[PDB]
Amino acid sequence: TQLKSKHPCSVCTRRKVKCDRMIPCGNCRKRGQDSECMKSTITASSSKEYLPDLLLFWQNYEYWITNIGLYKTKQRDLTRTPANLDTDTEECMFWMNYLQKDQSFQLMNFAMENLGALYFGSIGDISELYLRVEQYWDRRADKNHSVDGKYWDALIWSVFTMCIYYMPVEKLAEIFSVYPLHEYLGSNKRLNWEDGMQLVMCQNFARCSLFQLKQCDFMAHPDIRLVQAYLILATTTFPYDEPLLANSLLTQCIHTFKNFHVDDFRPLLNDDPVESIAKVTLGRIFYRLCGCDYLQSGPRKPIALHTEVSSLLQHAAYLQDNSTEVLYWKIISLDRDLDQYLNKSSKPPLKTLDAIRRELDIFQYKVDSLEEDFRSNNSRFQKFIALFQISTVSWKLFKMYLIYYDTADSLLKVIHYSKVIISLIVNNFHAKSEFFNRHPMVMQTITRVVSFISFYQIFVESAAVKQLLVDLTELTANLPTIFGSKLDKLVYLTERLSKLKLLWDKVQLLDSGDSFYHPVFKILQNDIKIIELKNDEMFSLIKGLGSLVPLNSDFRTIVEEFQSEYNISDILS
Amino acid sequence: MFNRTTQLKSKHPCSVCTRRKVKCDRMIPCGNCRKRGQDSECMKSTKLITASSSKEYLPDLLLFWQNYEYWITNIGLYKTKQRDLTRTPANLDTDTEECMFWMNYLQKDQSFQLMNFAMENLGALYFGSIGDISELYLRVEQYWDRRADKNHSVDGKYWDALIWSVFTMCIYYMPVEKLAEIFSVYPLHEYLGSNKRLNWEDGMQLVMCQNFARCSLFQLKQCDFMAHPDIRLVQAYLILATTTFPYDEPLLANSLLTQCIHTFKNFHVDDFRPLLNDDPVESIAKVTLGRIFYRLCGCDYLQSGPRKPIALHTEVSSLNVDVYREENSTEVLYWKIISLDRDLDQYLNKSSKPPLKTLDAIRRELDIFQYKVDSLEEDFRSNNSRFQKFIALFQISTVSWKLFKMYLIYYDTADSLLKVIHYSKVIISLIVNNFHAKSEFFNRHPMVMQTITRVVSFISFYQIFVESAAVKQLLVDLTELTANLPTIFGSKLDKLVYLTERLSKLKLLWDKVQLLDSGDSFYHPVFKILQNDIKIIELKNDEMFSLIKGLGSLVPLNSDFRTIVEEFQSEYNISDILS
Amino acid sequence: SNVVLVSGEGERFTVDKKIAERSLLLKNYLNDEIVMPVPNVRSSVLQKVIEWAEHHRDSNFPDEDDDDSRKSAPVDSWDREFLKVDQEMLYEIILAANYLNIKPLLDAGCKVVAEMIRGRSPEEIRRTFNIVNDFTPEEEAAIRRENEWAE
Amino acid sequence: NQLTSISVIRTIRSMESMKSLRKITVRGEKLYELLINFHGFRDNPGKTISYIVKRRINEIRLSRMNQISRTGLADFTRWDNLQKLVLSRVAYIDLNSIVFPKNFKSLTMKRVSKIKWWNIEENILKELKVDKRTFKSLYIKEDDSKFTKFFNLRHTRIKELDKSEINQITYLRCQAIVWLSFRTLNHIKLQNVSEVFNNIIVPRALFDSKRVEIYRCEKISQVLVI
Ligand SMILES: [Zn+2]
Ligand SMILES: [Zn+2]
Ligand SMILES: [Zn+2]
Repeated sequence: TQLKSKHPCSVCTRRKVKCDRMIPCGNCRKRGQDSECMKSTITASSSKEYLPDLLLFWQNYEYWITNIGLYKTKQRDLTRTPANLDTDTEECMFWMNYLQKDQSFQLMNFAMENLGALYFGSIGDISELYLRVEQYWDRRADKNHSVDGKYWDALIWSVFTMCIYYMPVEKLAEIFSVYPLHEYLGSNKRLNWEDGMQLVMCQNFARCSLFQLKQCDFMAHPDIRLVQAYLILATTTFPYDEPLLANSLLTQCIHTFKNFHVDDFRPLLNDDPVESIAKVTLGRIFYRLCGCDYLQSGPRKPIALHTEVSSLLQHAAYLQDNSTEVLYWKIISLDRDLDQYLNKSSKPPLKTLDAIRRELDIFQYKVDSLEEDFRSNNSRFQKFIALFQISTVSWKLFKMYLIYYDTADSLLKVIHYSKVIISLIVNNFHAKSEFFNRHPMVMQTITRVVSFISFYQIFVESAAVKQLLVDLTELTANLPTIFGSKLDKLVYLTERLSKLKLLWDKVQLLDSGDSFYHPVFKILQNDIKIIELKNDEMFSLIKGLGSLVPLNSDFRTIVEEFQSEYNISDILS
Repeated sequence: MFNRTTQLKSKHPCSVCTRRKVKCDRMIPCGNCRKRGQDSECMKSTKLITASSSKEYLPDLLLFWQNYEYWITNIGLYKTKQRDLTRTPANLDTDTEECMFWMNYLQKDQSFQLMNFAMENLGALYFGSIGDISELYLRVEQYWDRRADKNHSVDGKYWDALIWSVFTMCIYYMPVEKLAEIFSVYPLHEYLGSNKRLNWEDGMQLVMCQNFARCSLFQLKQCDFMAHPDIRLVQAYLILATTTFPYDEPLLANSLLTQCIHTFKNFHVDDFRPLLNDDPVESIAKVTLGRIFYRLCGCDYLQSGPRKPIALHTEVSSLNVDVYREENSTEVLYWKIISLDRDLDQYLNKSSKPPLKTLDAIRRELDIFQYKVDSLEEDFRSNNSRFQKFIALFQISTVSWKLFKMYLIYYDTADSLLKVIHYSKVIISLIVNNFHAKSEFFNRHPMVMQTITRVVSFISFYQIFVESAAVKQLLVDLTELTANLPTIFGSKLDKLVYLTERLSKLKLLWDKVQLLDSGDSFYHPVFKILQNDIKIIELKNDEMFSLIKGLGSLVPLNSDFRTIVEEFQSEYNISDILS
Repeated sequence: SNVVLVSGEGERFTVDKKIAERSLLLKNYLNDEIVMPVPNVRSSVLQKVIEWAEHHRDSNFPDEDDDDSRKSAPVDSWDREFLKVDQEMLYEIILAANYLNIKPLLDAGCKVVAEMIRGRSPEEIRRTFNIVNDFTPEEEAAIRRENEWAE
Repeated sequence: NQLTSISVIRTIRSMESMKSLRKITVRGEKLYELLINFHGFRDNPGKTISYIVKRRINEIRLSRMNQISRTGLADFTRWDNLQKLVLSRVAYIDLNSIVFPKNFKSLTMKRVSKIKWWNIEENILKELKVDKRTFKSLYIKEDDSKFTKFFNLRHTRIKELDKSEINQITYLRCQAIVWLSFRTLNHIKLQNVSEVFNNIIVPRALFDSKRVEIYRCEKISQVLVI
């Protein structure tokens, strides 16, 4: 025959013999077992073969549903999107009018006293930026702005954007007034600052400073001010504000960074101290940049950089056989080593997973060895984020444990670290901890946790898992409105998953013996399928070419009903 | 630049260095033995050596020349702009009043008279981008209706960026007689307050070209293209690729190429061949995309350098790569011949010589591509067909010239001097043919600028040390052609004449000054000039001090030959070619 | 349809355009009567090249990328007596063919040199032994010490 | 019949230590069936050809045999990283009887007695869907424009399809179906051959630039380039 078989078959596992690899086999050509040869690869199902298969479905689910069309995708249209002759300079001149000098200083000293690790990852001396705040208002009167001064302008307005994202509504209300804005904006004066108005003004300040960069001609004159500004702005939900623009500026940043072609950052014995400090500065800029490279990794991110940094396992397994700045990169690079399996159906085997775990206790103690000052919100900021990330990685690791091999009580581990993460959110409802509920690491981590706990409780209805579902259902409403519609779509998702929780239990799992026919499964298929379809840019390419016009059972009907009710594409704008 | 490096190496290591337990620069007698006046100890070992009548520094001299000519005439002369972020201001608004003057300087009949010239001649270029000029005529009609709309699509904004880039290309190749037959210069005369005997051919044509390109970029401002990846962006950038837009602002071109590579790879499609499960329309989209992409790899290579950190090409024309020879021979012909020179030029930064077998193959496929351009017909009235012939003809001259030069330098085979001479005159006679009517603007292509730059570099450098009067006749014809270069270049054309001058004056400085022998380490002020010229220009290219000034205002810290070196650097500082 | 070989000896050899196809250099030069320099080839040897083209221009050829039709291609008897010429001028013929990239002629001259290099006497090889250095003479002495029991 | 001589066994058990290896080559057809014509059989007590050194190699030469698929399938299930499979003097080959691993570019051959093809002539006629005599009569331009006459290949008729009759769809699809045999190999190089059964079908991109070539066409004509 031709176009033969691949590996030993069900008849071969029946007989444990040599596999002559034919059609049906040379095994199966002997004793006429073609029915046994072909019934390995309709009625109602009666097994638990759906669950390992569905856990392996959960991986490719989570690489798309939790990841891309919900989060890392913005649908757009070239006709629908306007041009930019208007609010070109104009909205920027508004927001450059509306900000004031003391209004700058109070934001600065908020972010100085409360957000130390950020500009530690960006600039260090924030009072050297105070100098630029001082030179700004002189330069506010100026006209013939140099490229350097405009870079400082971009930097300070990016920091001013950052300050809005973490200030509580009360202090911002003490500085500003809703009504001069909502008269200029023409919107409802009735809403607070917290209810998107912090968010909308934050996005405005983002857009203005990027337009300052457009006035810079940074694409004509790249410098590391761009990368520092981008690493400032990446702490917000600006990757969810404009993901495509963020990938563009990320590309410009990696272009600008590698334009100097520097590999190691710890110097020789004989440099300029300015040069040595510069290379070490690029050290922390580099790890914060590759962190964003990991966090913005998607099919609309075609250019990768954290592949260039080697794995932490291949270095640490030898010696096992500032500190928190590199530790952030340790945890995120360890996640990088973890989660290439998101789109890879091959199993992580039970050693490097255990290597990650048995290093991860040392990482846990390194988090334990860190301090938090109750006086320094810079210090609670410094400790709490690492304390979040360690259990984030720990949860994802034990989720891999229960999915790929059913490691014993990894469900209990999931529940345990879920308790820890919930109590970390609980601690954020205090004074000098509110804006800890604002950084998007919770917006991803909690989304993955609630999605997997939803996924478990649709099928294996554990009342502890259901109690965790109720706790996260409360925790849904316990979130700031700084996240916007990605919040709300999660609310939709926490809807729709739970609504899938309706449909699975009420209808018996049909099959043909192994092809487990259920309309729930086909819904979850088309969830991924439509998202990946709108993730293709080829339709936009055919649109870009112009004259090439863009062209185009119960198991069926229940899908037809629930999807016409629950559009999976309710998750865009 | 120094070593002994004479003819007729021996095979076994010499006896004197095995006595002295050292290495063996295995010369006659050695540069490790005549270094110490130990001459007949190693001379009269075996057989008999003759008088070392060479300019025996010459091999290492030409090696250092290849590294130099790598740094100067691709990187330093073109791919680097001397910039200060404090003296030169930024652009606050500065542009709408700037661009819209040029926008209104073009009218509709004025536009279509350019488009006709494009249809005449430029069909070798814009065909790979889009092909049909009639759809492009339709887009021009769409914009002259959309000239004063309000709800502009981002789509139509890309079409406008496309067609104004096309117009920029039309500026870049029109003979200025017909340009004055379409336009009147005096709006510029009173728009700048410049001089008055100032028709466009005195450089104002190029200024007009640059400002038209900047107008297309001004449309890209309102595109918000960094939020909108379009393939038409890449198309218009390939329209720019025909021009001296890289030589306008190569730093700008770097980021523009960067976003286009991001744009292309954002499609995540690799083969361009269709499949059985495809839309035919989407299949034709892929086939067009192939033409776009292999053209895109072209100036990707031609802008590659230390200011281009992000590689694209992952395929090999000869002999882990991705995508090659799954592609029809229509314009990857133009890619293949460039990728051949990619295989060449990787031995410029690189210390190691190329293995000879690779060059051997390259010669064979070079003569193969001689015949595929011979498979072109003779379209009589299709001038664009003859220009299309001229492009591949010039490139197959070009890579050949670069090929035999490497034989002469790294290996020094038979007539490889004379081969390079012959190819040089082939290039010259191509420009002679271009000096005919209906052929002059063919010389406005960037590749002839780069190729003539390399030729007049290496021939002048060789002419300094070797006064072969055939090569001097070549050099006189080179300078004669250099003055006869068209006026479309200007600034780089003047930097060319500066480097020509600097070589012709260093020609004097070698020939009057004695070569300080020290056994093997030959010393001369010409050496010590050129040894440090690369250091100057790499220190320029070391932009670490820009990073220092970008990490705040932290102010950083970091012989008889010196006489002649500083006198020549006084009379000719190398930094006269940056601006 | 006639182009002119101009040697370093100035001797204008007006041949047909069809003849120029043997020099890939000159055939590709045909896109640019027509003359061209030859810096090295003396005009009698160039005339020998022209006469080789006069024979073989009517004739068949290998593909120049071959194995059998490169290595095991037997020579022409025309080429044999055509090139039973001076020793040093044979090198000049070969240099001519390598210059003009006349590759089958290059092979035809080359294989005669091959037939010269094999098929030479073992006695003269024993004689012409270290006509380049190639050894240390201690090694020369040791090799002679090895085989002297025969000779 | 799986049996070996002791010297070869000693070679294979010592084979692993290379780490600089290329170009494994075998001649004995019996031995060929045992050692690299993997035939599904992933196990023998000795005679294990050492997956690491399976991986290391670059190219494979097969000198003189009768049929490479004396079995139903001349497989190369392993030998992931080959580039240049070369056949010297086997008598009959089916092109289809080979599994052709992941990504190799050159496949040259010579001196054979019988050649099948990958029977692509049939597979073309599913798509444009015409008669074989129309395909041989209506659908032949036999192009010899100027580059075809670079070489002679004058034993052979050098054919090409018509650019007029096909509307450039079911042409690119036709050409991709030609490609689907090849799995992106490029160099083909037909020397001295004997008895092609089918026609000769070559994709345009691979015959232009002459990555395929023919040296001694004797028993063979009628090549179409599509
Ligand atoms: Zn079986
Ligand atoms: Zn020595
Ligand atoms: Zn010596």
